Amino acid sequence: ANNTTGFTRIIKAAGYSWKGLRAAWINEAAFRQEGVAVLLAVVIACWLDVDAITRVLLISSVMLVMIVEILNSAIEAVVDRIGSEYHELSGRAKDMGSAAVLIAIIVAVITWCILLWSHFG
Amino acid sequence: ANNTTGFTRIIKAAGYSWKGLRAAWINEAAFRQEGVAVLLAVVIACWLDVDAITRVLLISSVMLVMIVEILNSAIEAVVDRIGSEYHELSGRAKDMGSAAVLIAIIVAVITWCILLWSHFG
Amino acid sequence: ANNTTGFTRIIKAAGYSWKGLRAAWINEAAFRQEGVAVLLAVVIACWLDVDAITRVLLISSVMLVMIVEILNSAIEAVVDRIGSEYHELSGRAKDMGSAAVLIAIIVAVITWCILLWSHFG
Repeated sequence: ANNTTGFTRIIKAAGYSWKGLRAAWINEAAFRQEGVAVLLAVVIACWLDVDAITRVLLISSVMLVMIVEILNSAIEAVVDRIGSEYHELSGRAKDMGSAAVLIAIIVAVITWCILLWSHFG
Repeated sequence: ANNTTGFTRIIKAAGYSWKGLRAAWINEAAFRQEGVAVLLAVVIACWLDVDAITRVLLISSVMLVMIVEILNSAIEAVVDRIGSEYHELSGRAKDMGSAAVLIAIIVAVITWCILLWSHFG
Repeated sequence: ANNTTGFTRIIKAAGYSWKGLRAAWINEAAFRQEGVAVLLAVVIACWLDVDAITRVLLISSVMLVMIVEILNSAIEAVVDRIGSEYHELSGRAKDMGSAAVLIAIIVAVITWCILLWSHFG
């Protein structure tokens, strides 16, 4: 029996399968990406986040295009393979609150905080 | 005939119906909420609003999740109970302009204002 | 044969067809507008863009209403005349990456740049 000392690495090395994972980003996880990040991007953001928010502009701008690309994806998605998440159950009504819950604690607070700065800054 | 001096308060008091309104927020108005606020949030904003916009970051970030929760709501909504607003009539084409109208006066202005600050700041 | 010295201008002048193009903005291109701009708005932005991003607030706020107007348009669009772009082909999965591609170079960079400023600013 091949104790497999490292012969697999040679075969896999010549297969450069790693490349498959690189393309998978936009050629598969392209959807899960926008989500997976929001997780990794939050871990650090929580630690500390106080930039000029400039990043948002770039997003806000390109985001305009997204509504034409992404929305053109969702709109067609339901018509395409339609495979929404399995979590679906708490009705569509709560779906909105489900998000407002996490931020409810944040917004209600930060919302009044920033709004207050409006008085002077 | 019971002149109802305050017996109703006792019955209603033991019913704590008020709680029903609290949950209704996310357990009913969860959708109308995102809208109702935009009204109350605008009344004050108009009075004065000049923060660091930091609030947006929190929104922009969580907003990424929304596209996964909300969009997963709308996409399924049309498939669920489908009950769009009754205002629907001015075609879907104008629907876009209908918004651009209110801001048309704002953007066309503020858009050139902020863009101008790009020259120096 | 009428060499047409300028008689057309007189006829067209009395037709004020120009007005038709003005209304077409929100009465036709209302959809293409949100896109056409993003092109003209980017040409200058590229040249230079470093405002307080305040513009976003106005957008972010009104954007809340859009999800009620625009989304109510797309949701109904698929049900209305359904006429998505012809570009549709690279599957809906890549549709997400298709955008992440352009910004992939930007975000991956600016994302780490602004996040870094979090350390001090």
